[PDB]
Amino acid sequence: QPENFREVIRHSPLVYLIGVAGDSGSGKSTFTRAISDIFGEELVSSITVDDYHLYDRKTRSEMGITPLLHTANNLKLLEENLMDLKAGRTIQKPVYLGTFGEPELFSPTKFIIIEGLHPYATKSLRALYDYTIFVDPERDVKYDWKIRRDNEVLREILQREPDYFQYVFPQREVADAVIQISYSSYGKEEGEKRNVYRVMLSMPAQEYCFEDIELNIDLCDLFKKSSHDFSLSCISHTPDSRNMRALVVDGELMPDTIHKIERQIEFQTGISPINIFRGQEHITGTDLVRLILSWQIINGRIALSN
Amino acid sequence: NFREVIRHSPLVYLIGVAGDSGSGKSTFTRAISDIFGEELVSSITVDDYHLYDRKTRSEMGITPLLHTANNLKLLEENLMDLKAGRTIQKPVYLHDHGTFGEPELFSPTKFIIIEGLHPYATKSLRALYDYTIFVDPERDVKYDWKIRRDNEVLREILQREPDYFQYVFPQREVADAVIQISYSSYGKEEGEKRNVYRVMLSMPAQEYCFEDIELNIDLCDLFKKSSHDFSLSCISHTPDSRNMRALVVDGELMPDTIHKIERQIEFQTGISPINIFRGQEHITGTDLVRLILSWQIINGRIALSN
Repeated sequence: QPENFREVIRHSPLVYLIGVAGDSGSGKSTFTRAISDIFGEELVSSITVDDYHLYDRKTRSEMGITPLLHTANNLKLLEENLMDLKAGRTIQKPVYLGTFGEPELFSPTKFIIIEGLHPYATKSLRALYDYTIFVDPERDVKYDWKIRRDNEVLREILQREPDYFQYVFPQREVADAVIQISYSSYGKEEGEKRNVYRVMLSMPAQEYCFEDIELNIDLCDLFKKSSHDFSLSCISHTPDSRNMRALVVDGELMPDTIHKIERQIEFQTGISPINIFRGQEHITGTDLVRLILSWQIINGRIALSN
Repeated sequence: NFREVIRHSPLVYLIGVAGDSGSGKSTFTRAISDIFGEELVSSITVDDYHLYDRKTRSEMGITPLLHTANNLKLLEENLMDLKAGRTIQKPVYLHDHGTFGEPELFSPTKFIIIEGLHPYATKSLRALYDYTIFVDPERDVKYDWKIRRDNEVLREILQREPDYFQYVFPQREVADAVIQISYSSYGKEEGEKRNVYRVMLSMPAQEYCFEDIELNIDLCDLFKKSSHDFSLSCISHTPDSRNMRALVVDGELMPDTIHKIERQIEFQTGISPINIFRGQEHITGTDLVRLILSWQIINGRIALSN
């Protein structure tokens, strides 16, 4: 008999912890939102590791200390809070805003997303997570998104890079999913123009598949003129001394390629519609990786009931 | 429904397959017949129309790729007769040593495949076909299936290249489907070892889809350690200065990725099962492309009866 996500979590008080790590301006929140939208406000609540800064915006500047350092964050208090949450206990947690705010009384939900620079920077913190994601875009893409927001700021970037590699980058080595967005081999311009990027999803050996989850490509449609280009591939690679398989999507696909995937995810979460969260005319690599990631969480939650 | 369309229709569907010697035509022709069945499909090799045998051609220092070395005018006469539904008497060339054989009687079938060096080498001949295919493998690939396949070959290859470009290559521009094979972006040894090559199928403006034909890629399996590498992409290139779109397949796909496509072909042809005709453990770019073209033929036959 097929298994059901909602069946698995109703009978259990188990708190599923999800970590989302990455450098600032790394596009972390686009994935945090994705998980929330897809799973709903009742199942999901999140926390940002920023709430655990030891120093405030002001003092840090005077100390010339950057937030990328571990000793610049209350990682001991975070681990303390997370362990309590897992046990289902309510917690009183700090709150950042550019300064400290009134502490909060945060209470558990079936799914909690811990998003920040060091969600699982230590072995102790790592061992608490049931699912970890690391967002690692290419340098040129990431800094562009920075200018698009903020040369005028070229020092900040290069200045903090060594800290990022020393204190944030390691988490990449122990993440259940690693996402790297780069420029499409169809042009950098397609990046902000149509949000078409060459996205890659890297994951360790798949230990379990609770159900078929298929992408349906019509082999007659792609021959029609006006048909948009796309590339989908999967090849083995060995990042950070570890074996992984990388799914690489590029270009755009017709919405009909993911109708079943969306329907199957909706039925499972009982949250719909979710087609409102992606493009109406064409589906991109980021969109597809968002659904795969989301399905990987359901899968992983069901694998856990077993 | 395919089977019933060819029911009350004396019409003869003429399929042409051109390409240099040792390019896989013969094995592509065989795949089609396996899918449409021996009762519906019949075939002819244009080689039966050589005017000079192997011994003679050596003396002359001539190559069989010349139009003047072939009785193309007879082939055309035979084809027109065949299309009208009349039995013909045609020549036979025994490749055992390169000698002429005894003439044969060939009576029309509703599907006739004409595979050879010059199936439609003349504007006149092209006019008779309903669907034309050009197999165009890369040089090292094309020669491999020869120099190691069978130094007569060496010297004969040097001697043919010019004639190829002059008497065979022109057909590629007027073909409905162009198939290009080159060494896989993976093991260039896998071509001989697992029939894994990088295959590209180009066709002009795609309009009219008898029905949906979709490839079902499972997005969980591909992350399984035992999963094989593959890539699927669709671009728009312009060989011979014309607008075509190309499906590029490389690597291996699981068999169930094409289970529905197979069942849909089996349903229309009445011939089954057809999984005996392709990898039993893995699908190659070549297995898939054969399925697609046999499906384009059906689609072409249903279209023609509209």
